[PDB]
Amino acid sequence: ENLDVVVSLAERHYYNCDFKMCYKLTSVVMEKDPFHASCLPVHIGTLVELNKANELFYLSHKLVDLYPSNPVSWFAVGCYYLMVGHKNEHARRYLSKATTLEKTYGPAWIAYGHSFAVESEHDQAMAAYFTAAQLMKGCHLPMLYIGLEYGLTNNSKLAERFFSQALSIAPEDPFVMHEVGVVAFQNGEWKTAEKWFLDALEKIKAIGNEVTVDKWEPLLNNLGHVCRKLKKYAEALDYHRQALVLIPQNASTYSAIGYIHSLMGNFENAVDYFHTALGLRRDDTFSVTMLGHCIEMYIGD
Amino acid sequence: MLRRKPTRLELKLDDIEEFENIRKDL
Repeated sequence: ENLDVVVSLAERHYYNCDFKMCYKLTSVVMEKDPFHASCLPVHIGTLVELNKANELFYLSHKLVDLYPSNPVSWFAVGCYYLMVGHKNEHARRYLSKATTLEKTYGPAWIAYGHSFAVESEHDQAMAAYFTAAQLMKGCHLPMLYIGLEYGLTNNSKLAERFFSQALSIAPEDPFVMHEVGVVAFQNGEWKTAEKWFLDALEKIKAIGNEVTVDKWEPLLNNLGHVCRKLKKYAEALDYHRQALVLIPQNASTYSAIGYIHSLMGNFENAVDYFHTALGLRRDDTFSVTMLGHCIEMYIGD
Repeated sequence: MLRRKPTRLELKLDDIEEFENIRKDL
């Protein structure tokens, strides 16, 4: 009947990104104590990662019916409006309703910042992550996100600090490696972008293999950008093809593929991809300006 | 414990340089 030992192992499959397992570890604990304060924050995250929009919908809104005192309940419903939305304005409103009900409730500070971090409000997301890193010490996530937010803002030297701190905790985290190559890429260091993206893929692929592709696809899109940038056009195309199998209605991947062709000199075939990308995203600032180069040249045979 | 979708790369306009350098050269 002693179950706090579970919430350690289930917490380990969440940091090492083995979600399928962690979830069946928590539903065990959860089958006992649903209002488990230290386990709930975990089983809530795993639904989100797995895309249990269904479970999380029922759960999140229940906790609020019969437990409007525990901050976990607005962390829940907030995490709900974050994975789906786009009631973004709501999320921040619920998650702040948990901080101002127990400011020492770290989990709501990480979800809070994630709400600024998606709307681009870097100053304010940042501040939230630095409050979470105080409330959730030893946890590497808050540090993975301040590092990234630094990278986005040209703090490549402070970005490198928190990436390596987060790596010396959960070194086997594919989302850690990911945002590191992601930042390298922005620095113009395409070469070392290729190596971090590949590494995050072998660990996502063969290792923690289970088709974590849910709520996900990027990685492959990203790799395709690297190889184009590395003039590896031939290897580039390949990665976008697979990003489409994963998300067969993505317009950005169609613009990325048509742009490679135009770098390759295949205009007839490129403009073909530049059409079937405005068919999806009409406001394609880049597909549109490029399509203009392609025709000025058609007027000239 | 909560994560935000792996940052996805998107095309900037500055990226059109690659195509610029392709003919300017060739």
